[PDB]
Amino acid sequence: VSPACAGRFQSPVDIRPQLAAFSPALRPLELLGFQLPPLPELRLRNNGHSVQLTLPPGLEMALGPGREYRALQLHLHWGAAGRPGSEHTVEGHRFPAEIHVVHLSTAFARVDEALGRPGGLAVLAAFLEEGPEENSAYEQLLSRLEEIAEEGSETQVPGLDISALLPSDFSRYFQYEGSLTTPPCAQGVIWTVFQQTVMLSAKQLHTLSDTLWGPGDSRLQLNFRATQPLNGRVIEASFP
Amino acid sequence: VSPACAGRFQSPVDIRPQLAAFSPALRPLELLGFQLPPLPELRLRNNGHSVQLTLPPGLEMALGPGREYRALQLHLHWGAAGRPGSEHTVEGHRFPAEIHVVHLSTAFARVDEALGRPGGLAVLAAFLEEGPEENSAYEQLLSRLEEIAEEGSETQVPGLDISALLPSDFSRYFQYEGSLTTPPCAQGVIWTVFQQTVMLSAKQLHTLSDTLWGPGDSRLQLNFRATQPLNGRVIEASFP
Ligand SMILES: *CCS(=O)(=O)c1c(F)c(F)c(S(N)(=O)=O)c(F)c1N[C@H]1CC/C=C/CCCCCCC1
Ligand SMILES: *CCS(=O)(=O)c1c(F)c(F)c(S(N)(=O)=O)c(F)c1N[C@H]1CC/C=C\CCCCCCC1
Ligand SMILES: [Zn+2]
Ligand SMILES: [Zn+2]
Repeated sequence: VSPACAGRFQSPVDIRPQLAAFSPALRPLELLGFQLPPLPELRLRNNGHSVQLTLPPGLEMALGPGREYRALQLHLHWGAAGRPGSEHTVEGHRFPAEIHVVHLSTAFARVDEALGRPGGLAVLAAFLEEGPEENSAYEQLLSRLEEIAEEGSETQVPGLDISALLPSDFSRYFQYEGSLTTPPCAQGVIWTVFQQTVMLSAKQLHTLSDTLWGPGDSRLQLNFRATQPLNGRVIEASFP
Repeated sequence: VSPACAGRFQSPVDIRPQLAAFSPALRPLELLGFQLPPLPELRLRNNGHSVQLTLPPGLEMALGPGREYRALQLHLHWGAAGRPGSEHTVEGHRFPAEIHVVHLSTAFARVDEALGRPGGLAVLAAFLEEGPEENSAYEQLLSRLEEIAEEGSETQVPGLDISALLPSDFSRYFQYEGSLTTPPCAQGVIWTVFQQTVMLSAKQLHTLSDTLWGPGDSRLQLNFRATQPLNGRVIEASFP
């Protein structure tokens, strides 16, 4: 086991908005370069614990003036038939699924220099819920999961608008300091959890939860870590 | 000439409390191990642009949960005969002088790794003003300046309570991210500026501004940088 998985300031956490602190210094997130051309293609991989999409160079995210990041990859967390699988919770509610987009501070050339360093890594997190319509951005990934059902498999996909996998509201979010939710669980990670959720169809949510296989001959499902105590940290909110 | 000195997020800045963002997540500063015994003695030095006191290991400081620092050094910025020389200003007001205690993040083993990295270095800053009483804490430093009037000269001084040099209420400060105010003007420095001031007698302030010599045969005076634009940065405050 990696010892940082036992740190005091771990993720995910249960967001209790009434205890969140309004902080008007938290401005709208800004993204640049997220609208990709179809070529070159990206690699979508079933890594045994999630489905990840590796992102190319040139995707820039800023948490505010002088707080600049480059996107590395995104992956998903989900549950199973009639069971939610988001990592973060709100007032103890778990949502069907969750997208994470992991970024590296521009002060660091590599992930290993950033790990455990304050603000070295930043993750954008949005909850996924059921809506009435097929989400066409998600469909480009979801329609390829069958190709990568086996653990350790991967496939190429056309570039797409990565910002279309996220909510349109970039103004309203919680932010706190926490950890990777997978070994080595390094601290210093800045988590931004959007208020607005993204909508997938029931069929889409069922494809995500029901298509991939993990270690052993088990279905890759319920791939979320248990909620961690805040242990005195204060979640901030960009809105009162 | 250090082109970093023309970066976008430099220090110092003009503080405008009405435009500061209050965040209740900014808790009282924690400063442990600052009460130094008389021995060992500390190196106090005139380096030509300020007077510096090197600090030993063991001075621990936190800006928040798991955001910890170790104090390296303190130095001062001052004016001249009836001219103020603080670096930060408040609504255009320049104070007689300012003390800076520079710290290294415990997430970085070396200063040279911390330079340019967000939160790698953190400085505590306090304004010094004129009051009627002589300040015991500052007298320990000021009474020793005549011995190091010459550029490059140094002397050993007894250990003292460094925290006694700082204002009364550790609950009440401004905070923003900026730069060193001297070459190399590295960015990613977290500045914390106490709201309340510290008082020295007119004699002490004169002793500070009038005893040290700089490059050539000029007086070491007005050792402060002009204020820099915020460029969209919002100064935070720890009180409504
Ligand atoms: C186990 C690999 S993973 O799927 O891609 C993964 C993950 F489950 C996960 F939960 C997180 S989290 N929730 O955002 O903390 C990830 F960050 C993640 N992948 C990262 C890899 C783990 C850190 C080691 C760094 C080496 C690889 C560089 C990419 C960083 C993404
Ligand atoms: C010119 C050296 S100094 O006198 O001691 C000095 C200084 F003027 C100054 F304005 C700053 S500031 N206001 O805090 O930006 C300093 F930090 C300062 N410090 C010297 C040593 C500080 C220890 C680690 C920082 C390393 C940066 C390299 C410059 C050396 C500055
Ligand atoms: Zn994740
Ligand atoms: Zn200084």
